[PDB]
Amino acid sequence: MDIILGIRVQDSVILASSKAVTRGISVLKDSDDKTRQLSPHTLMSFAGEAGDTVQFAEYIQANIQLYSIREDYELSPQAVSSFVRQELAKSIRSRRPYQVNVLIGGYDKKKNKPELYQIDYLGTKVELPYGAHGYSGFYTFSLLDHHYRPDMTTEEGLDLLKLCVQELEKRMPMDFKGVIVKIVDKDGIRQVDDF
Amino acid sequence: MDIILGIRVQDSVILASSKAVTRGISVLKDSDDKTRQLSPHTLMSFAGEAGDTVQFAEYIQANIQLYSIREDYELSPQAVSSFVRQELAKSIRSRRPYQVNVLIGGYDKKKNKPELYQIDYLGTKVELPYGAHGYSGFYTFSLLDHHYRPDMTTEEGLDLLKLCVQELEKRMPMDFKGVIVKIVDKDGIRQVDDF
Amino acid sequence: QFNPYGDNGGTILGIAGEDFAVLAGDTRNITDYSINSRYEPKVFDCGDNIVMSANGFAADGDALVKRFKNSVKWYHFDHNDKKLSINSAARNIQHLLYGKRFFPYYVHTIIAGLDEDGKGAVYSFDPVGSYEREQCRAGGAAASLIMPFLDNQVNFKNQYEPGTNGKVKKPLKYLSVEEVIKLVRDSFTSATERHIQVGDGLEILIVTKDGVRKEFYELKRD
Amino acid sequence: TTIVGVKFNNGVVIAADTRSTQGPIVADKNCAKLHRISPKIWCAGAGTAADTEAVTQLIGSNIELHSLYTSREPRVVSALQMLKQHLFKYQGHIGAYLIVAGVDPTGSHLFSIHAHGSTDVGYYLSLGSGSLAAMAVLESHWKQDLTKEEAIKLASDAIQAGIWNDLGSGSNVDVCVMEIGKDAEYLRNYLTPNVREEKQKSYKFPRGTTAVLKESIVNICDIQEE
Amino acid sequence: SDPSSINGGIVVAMTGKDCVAIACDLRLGSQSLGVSNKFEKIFHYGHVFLGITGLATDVTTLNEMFRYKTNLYKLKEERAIEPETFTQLVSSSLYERRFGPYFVGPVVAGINSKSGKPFIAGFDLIGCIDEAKDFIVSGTASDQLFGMCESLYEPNLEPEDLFETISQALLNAADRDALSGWGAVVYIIKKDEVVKRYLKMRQD
Amino acid sequence: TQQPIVTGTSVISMKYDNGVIIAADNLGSYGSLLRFNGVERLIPVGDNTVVGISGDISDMQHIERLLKDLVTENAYDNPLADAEEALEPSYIFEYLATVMYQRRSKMNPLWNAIIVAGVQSNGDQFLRYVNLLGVTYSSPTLATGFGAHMANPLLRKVVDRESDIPKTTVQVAEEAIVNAMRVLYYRDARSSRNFSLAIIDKNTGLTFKKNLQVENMKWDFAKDIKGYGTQKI
Amino acid sequence: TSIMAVTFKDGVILGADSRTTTGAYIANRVTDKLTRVHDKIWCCRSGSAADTQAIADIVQYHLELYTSQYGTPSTETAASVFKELCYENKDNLTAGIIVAGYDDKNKGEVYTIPLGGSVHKLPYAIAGSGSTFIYGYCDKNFRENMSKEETVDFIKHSLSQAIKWDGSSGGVIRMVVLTAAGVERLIFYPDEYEQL
Amino acid sequence: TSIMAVTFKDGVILGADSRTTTGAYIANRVTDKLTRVHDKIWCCRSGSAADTQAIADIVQYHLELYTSQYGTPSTETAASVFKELCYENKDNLTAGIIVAGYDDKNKGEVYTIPLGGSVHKLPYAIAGSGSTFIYGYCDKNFRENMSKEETVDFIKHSLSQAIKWDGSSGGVIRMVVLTAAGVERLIFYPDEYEQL
Amino acid sequence: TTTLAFKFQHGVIAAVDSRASAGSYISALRVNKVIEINPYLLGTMSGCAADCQYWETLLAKECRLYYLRNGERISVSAASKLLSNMMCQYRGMGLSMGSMICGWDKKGPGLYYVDEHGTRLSGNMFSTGSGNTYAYGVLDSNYKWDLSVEDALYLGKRSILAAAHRDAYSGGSVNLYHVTEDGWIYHGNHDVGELFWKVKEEEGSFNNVIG
Ligand SMILES: *[C@@]([C])([C][O])[C@](*)(=O)[C]([C]C1=[C][C]=[C][C]=[C]1)[N]C(=O)[C]([C]C1=[C][N]C2=C1[C]=[C][C]=[C]2)[N]C(=O)[C]([C])[N]C(=O)C1=C([C])C2=C([C]1)[C]=[C][C]=[C]2
Ligand SMILES: [Mg+2]
Ligand SMILES: [Mg+2]
Ligand SMILES: [Mg+2]
Ligand SMILES: [Mg+2]
Repeated sequence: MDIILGIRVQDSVILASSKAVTRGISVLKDSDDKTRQLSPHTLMSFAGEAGDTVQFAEYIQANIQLYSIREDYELSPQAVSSFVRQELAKSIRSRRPYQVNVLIGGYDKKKNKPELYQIDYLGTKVELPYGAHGYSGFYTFSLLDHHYRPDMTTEEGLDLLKLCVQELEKRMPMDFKGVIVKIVDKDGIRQVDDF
Repeated sequence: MDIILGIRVQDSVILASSKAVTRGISVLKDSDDKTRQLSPHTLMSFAGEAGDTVQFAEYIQANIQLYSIREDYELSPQAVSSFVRQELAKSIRSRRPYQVNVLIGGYDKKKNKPELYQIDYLGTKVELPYGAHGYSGFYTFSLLDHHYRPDMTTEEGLDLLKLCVQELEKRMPMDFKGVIVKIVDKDGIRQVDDF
Repeated sequence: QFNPYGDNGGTILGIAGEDFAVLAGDTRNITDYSINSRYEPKVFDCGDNIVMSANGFAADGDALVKRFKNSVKWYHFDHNDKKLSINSAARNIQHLLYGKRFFPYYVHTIIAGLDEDGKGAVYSFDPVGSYEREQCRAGGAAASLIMPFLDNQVNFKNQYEPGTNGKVKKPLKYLSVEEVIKLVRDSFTSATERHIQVGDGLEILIVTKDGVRKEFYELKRD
Repeated sequence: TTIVGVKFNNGVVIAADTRSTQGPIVADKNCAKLHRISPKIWCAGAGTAADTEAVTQLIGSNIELHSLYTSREPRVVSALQMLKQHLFKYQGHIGAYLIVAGVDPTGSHLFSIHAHGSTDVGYYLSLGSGSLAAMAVLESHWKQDLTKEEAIKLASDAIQAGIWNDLGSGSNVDVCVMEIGKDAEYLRNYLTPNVREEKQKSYKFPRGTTAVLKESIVNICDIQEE
Repeated sequence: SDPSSINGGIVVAMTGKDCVAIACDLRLGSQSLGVSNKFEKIFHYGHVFLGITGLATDVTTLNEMFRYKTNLYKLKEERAIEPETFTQLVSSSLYERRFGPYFVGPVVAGINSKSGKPFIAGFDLIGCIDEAKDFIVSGTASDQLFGMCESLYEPNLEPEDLFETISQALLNAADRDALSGWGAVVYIIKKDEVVKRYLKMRQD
Repeated sequence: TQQPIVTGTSVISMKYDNGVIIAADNLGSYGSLLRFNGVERLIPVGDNTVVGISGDISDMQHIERLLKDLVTENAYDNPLADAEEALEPSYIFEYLATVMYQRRSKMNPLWNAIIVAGVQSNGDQFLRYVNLLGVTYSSPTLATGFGAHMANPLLRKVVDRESDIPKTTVQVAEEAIVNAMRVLYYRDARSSRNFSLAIIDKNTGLTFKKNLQVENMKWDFAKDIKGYGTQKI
Repeated sequence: TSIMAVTFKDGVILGADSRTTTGAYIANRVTDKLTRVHDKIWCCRSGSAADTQAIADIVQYHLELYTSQYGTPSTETAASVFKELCYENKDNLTAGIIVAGYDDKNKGEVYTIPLGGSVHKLPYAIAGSGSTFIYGYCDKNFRENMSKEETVDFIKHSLSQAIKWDGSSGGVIRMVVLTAAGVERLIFYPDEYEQL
Repeated sequence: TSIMAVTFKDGVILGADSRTTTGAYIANRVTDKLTRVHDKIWCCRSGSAADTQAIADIVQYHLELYTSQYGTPSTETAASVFKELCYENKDNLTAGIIVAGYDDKNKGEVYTIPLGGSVHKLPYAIAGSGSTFIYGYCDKNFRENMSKEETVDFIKHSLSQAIKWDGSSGGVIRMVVLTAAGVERLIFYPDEYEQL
Repeated sequence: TTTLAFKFQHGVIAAVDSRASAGSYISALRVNKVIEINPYLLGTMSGCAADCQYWETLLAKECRLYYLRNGERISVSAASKLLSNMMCQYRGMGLSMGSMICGWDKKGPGLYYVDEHGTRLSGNMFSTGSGNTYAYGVLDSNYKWDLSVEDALYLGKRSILAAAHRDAYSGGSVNLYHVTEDGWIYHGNHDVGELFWKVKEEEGSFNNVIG
């Protein structure tokens, strides 16, 4: 798929993901949710080749849910991101690699800190205050570099995110049909229904 | 460029043309007018390869303006469309062809009839009640086939055109930044400033 | 580089009647601009009142028919000599063809017989197994020459009743076996004239409740 | 295509089949492959049909003018030289493969010419997709000092070999005999061994079968007086 | 990509008793997209009729060219061009573009005004003439047309019978071709009257 | 997938009233080089079958060994190995046809064209073709490679259809085959003058003729041919 | 193709086979590859038949026009004209020509002009696809100042072996003898040379 | 490379040049291309040196193991093992091998195994890039039942011409004589064979 | 192909065309592009004929086994997933299969789009095939949740007609289905030739075409 954004503020992580799905010359859907909940306080958005994205995300989801049941314990965002990276690094040298780029937004309940991890299909992991995949960063990173503070509130994070989407909507040739925004904090994961 | 539409109603021809211009991954302009007035009652919209479109249109404009001055007389839309077709048919077998598709909307003052001609870069001319170039017709022709009558008013023509643009905006992957709409009738050429 | 495929030409034709069916095919076998044989049977009686033809690359066609004949033999062994119905044969052939989805049998297959209500039946396949029951089907080299003729003369397409001027169609009256055989012979004579890979001989297999009968007719040898 | 050329006692004979194909489809069942360059110089062409016609008409036109200029009857070597120099210049892009035969004041002549501009001499030749089938007949039955009747037989037998065994060849046999001291006799459809049999049925339709929307008279006449 | 199949279309011509018939479909497309259902492919210069299939820009270009050439012929010769002569003109004009050809499949049809003899002819894109007695076919459904014409045709048909035969050949051939159809026209031609009929057909 | 290296050219054959005839030259070509001049490409199997093979010689020698092994294997626990349960032409062909089609299906073909000629138990003539693609066909006359283009037309003038077989004697059939071999020597650049010929008759059995030569050749007319057009001397 | 030209005491002899192929089909089995450009200057042709015929025709024209103006040309002069055509049009030609001629002053001379358009004057020359198989034989058996009968035997035996091993070569063996006495054509059929 | 094996009255002789090239560079000018697989069964190698060495090593192993179980193998048996390796691995090999050996029963025998893996028993055989130039010479000069000295001269003269014309061939001429008397190695240097 | 399917108040409508092509040649005029998996499950077909038939016929085998093991009909969501999982096995091997799995289960009416990439999408409206753009035009401007069974069936029918007209690789006839909680209901085969002229007159549409 097309655009996925992420931003880590004071006390939460916000992920924004486009709604469009295109096959051939036709937009089949304009309300697609490019994300899976891995655990109560860990959300993963994804983008890449058709089919592979959902299959990979669901496969990761199943593995983390299996870990949660076995140990009666939620893995840290760092642990989950490392697990995901290894799977992608394992995948890139396979017969047919999974062409999937992800952002992992999680709230670490132990450290009481939000955490955002950016991982591409090669298995390239980086922890960031804000991130994106594909061409999204080309348009948005200049705004984020300018406006971002680490002590920002969730509401300020959403406003800076709105500015990023507006810039994308102005200067991108593709119509990505807006974004679904989700917030990850100490209380869990919730969706912003009006954006 | 991307999308150009045309529709011939009772007493006028309406041409709608996208406003976007893209270089690389960036939309450089969202207010571009993809059209040239060939004569007081003849308008030509265009779409194709970068640069060639404007050069071709202006070259046609100059030739028709030269004819108008020499004879103190406005050529019929049919005559202009035939001139344009020959230039494109001449061009397709040149060393480097001009990759330009056009719609010619004109009001014939002699016959008191609106006329719409669709001509592609090969020199393929057809007179139509409504027309388009590229992928535009794939989305819009089903609506036009359903709703079009030959006795439609200009206002009904604009409403049917709005429906076509809405369908394009829904099912096209590309953001073409809306359209500039122009009307060609007995009184000449005017632009609809609110669309 | 080695090319595992080839083209042996030929053309086949199946027509379903009310209580009979015919499967016809020319007897010419070719490669490029040469004739291999003027009489090389292409339509086969496979048992259980079923006739079959796999037209295109003969090697793949012979392999398929051989395998289907074998499937009929084992159907009898495994299911108490039960008769293999034409619909059951068709589905079986689908799986034979799709089993080689990634290295296809390069043939157009057609089978003909009688359904379980005694009515005439023709089934048509593509090289990778997609199939359907049909009333009329020409396959092979001159398939595009013959099919429109059959749309016109078997299903009375674009034919209307005089005087009404396009308001009332020609009614779909059934065809006798004598009438069908005429359309088959005229179809192949016409195909032989305008297609270089069609000629030499015509062999028709007619299926009725009484069994399978054969008719042979000469074609132009040029 | 099957074409042949056979020399005999007092002249030369050429022949050809009458099938023209587009791919595996037969476009024309009675094509005329025997072309005239001059009255007593005839050629037959295989390969690109338009090229064999265009190149034959061009050289035939220049040969006619040459004949008028020199007040002499045209020679086969002139046609040959003019053809090969034209074909060579275009480096095989004009796909004309011809057998050229005729009689002139020098004698009887038989040549073959290929698209790139090479020429050959022989007593018997064959060209086209059916050349091998025809040459098998020629190599089996040709001899020195053939009569006119023997050569026509050999030529038409060689064409028949191509008709029956080559899919690119078929239908009828055309012949042209060029004898010294005589007019050339063109025998169109010399053999007709491939007549289509009567159809089992007539497909003449009832009048009114086809649906019609509009009828109109077409004005083919010029603008009228009064 | 293939110029001869971008726009689609078909033309067929037949001879009858003291008459000829030429017919064509009306479709113009851009590959899968149907663009026009009024793109007629038959033109006439005096009493000589010409049908052209193939790349539509060349169809239009050639019509304009032969109109040009037959108009000059008429002014100089002081008479209308005959079918036999026009056939050679078409052949000449196509071969002059031997190494940059018009991607077309022309078909000539007409009756010699002096001899009264019915005449048809076909060409390839490069000029080779096919002078058949029976019928000529051209277009994206040429295979289909060969099959229909070969089976339906019989010699010495009367004008009104010939109409049914050519119409049924065209219609059923077009209905087995994705790139042909969207309407059809049939010209019935006699020595001094020509009738033009638009056929009703399926519009898919 | 391979390419053929050392190759044998045409194999030609036909049916006649009481049996079948088959022939093939003794050349093993290495491209345009006429490298090996003593190669036998007709291989008898018992006294009722001759397999003629064209194409890659290394694959021919492999097939030769398969047939030799087939005879050995048939004799095992078979008291009627030289009588009712002897190898038939139809058994030998079907075996080869199975092998050829299997090998092409593994994309590793035996690069050959094969004609199995013989006479069955009931006296019936057997003549069938198979090649590297597993394609099979039967005809009153059969030929491979150039033979298909030049021999078949000549042989079909003798036996044009099935009904001409009883009317064709062994003398007429052999004559047609020998003439065909001469024509191939005139016109096939990868042919040799030396060839072998085999006759399998239902009465007289298997006659295998070695060291045959093309004779009665016409070359004299060459002396008169001068230049390529205008040259007189 | 198998072609050769050999100088001897009384002049020079040209030799060639008669086979022309289109792949493995023998398009002409009685070809005349020994072509005359002047009375006593002949050439042997190898490579593209279209190219070699077109060249030899042009050379014959040049030497005919030379003769009209300046008298009988030398064999060296003929070779130079061949060379000039082959060299300047090397990109569009595939021609391997042997030039052989007799003067009274220079006697028998042989020039070979391979693919690139270079010229090489030699006692004898061999060319064509079949020449590869007789380099060893010809080197061991050639002598200078042989007799006419010895030279004919040398060419016959040599081309015999070339024909024997090269499938692109065959048919009859044609020869042309160039001496003060005049121009003699010879021919040798398969039954004669195969049994050598 | 220029290699050959010739049968004569008392047995068989193998001959070869000594040049190995990497393009136009002579990587080794004193190569030993005559290789032993058994006491009196030797082979001449042409093609990929890696492939031919690997094959000959495997054959030597098979015949050593054959000998341990069944006694002295025939020359035919040796050739079959070469063939089996060359034929079954034809896709991955580029080997042209001549096999030559002496029995007391069968005397001198020569088998050639070209690229495809076919086997051909012959009176004499030639192979390698330089063999093309001596097909004519060798055919004209070979006789059956020659003497040892006649056979050595035949091989010497033949390879001399192959070396003379083939740039891929050169150096010394090595030979191996296989008779009832035993195994004799010979060598002939440039100054000897060039002047022939 | 052109196929479509959409959810509405009274279930789901499914409509497909009936053409089959082999280049410019129209290979079949009346192929059945809908499969009756069970009395409450339908599957549309677009792409490789062969593929579509094999894998959706196999889906029906697998959906039948679900009923035997669980004693309960399979959901539309689960059925669509089984199919999407079959596609993921032959991932990249060159299959071509676009389909809508339509039906009625415990959650009400269901509709899932599935393609050869293993894509599985839930939604109220879908259209696949070479002519899907033409169908979407009519659907988008006329669709409502409040449609009547009669008006909905007509919309699906008219939408295919639009595509059959313009798309060269769509046509032949229209097959209609209506899925209810008592099962699917076939609403017949409708020739496009006859339907076009009928719709032209009654609706007044296709003014540009002459009839
Ligand atoms: C549209 C017509 C556009 O193709 C539609 O997609 C149909 C779908 C369809 C589904 C089920 C049954 C029939 C048709 N597609 C086709 O017709 C495809 C198009 C196609 C060709 N190559 C290709 C295609 C699609 C995707 C990749 C590659 N056509 C076919 O698959 C051809 C091979 N089918 C036939 O020729 C058939 C014949 C003949 C035949 C069939 C199919 C079924 C029953 C009897 C005969
Ligand atoms: Mg990264
Ligand atoms: Mg024929
Ligand atoms: Mg359509
Ligand atoms: Mg050296």
